[PDB]
Amino acid sequence: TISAQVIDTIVEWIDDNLHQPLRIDDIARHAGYSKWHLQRLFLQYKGESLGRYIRERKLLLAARDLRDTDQRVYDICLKYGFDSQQTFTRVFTRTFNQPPGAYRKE
DNA sequence: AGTTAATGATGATAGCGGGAGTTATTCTAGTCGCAGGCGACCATTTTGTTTTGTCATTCAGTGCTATACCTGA
Repeated sequence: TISAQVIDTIVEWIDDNLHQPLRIDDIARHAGYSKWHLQRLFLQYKGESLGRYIRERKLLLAARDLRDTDQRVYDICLKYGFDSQQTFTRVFTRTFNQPPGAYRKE
């Protein structure tokens, strides 16, 4: 029990939320937690910044949609959180060091 | 001289309703030559869709100060 069961709610919010980005103001409101409700969790249970963890989660979620043989490549990053194509391209290039088409063909 | 009764013919009408099935069957008639337009195939340029590079506006975490509930003197 950390801050009255915030771990059991963060995962549910991440799984049920839409492609809306997750920031301090967005998440803290109806999350049941303060900025400090989440800082201690991100420091202890995860030990990683939010901008990197959210990007990794989006990449792991899109790894299946890229294999689902979808022709609308521009909408894949949009349906999962990336509001722009260039941001998703840079994130994928810095993470996997591979072009988007090279991983989409696989 | 010119006017009323009378003759063969084309001209033309003769029912509202629904009921069905695959589609019926050919008149006999040649070939040889040159020349223009088009169906079809493919290459190329224009435009839409995709990936990549070069400049600023912003949000995490580290750490301290501030406030409230629990255990204690």
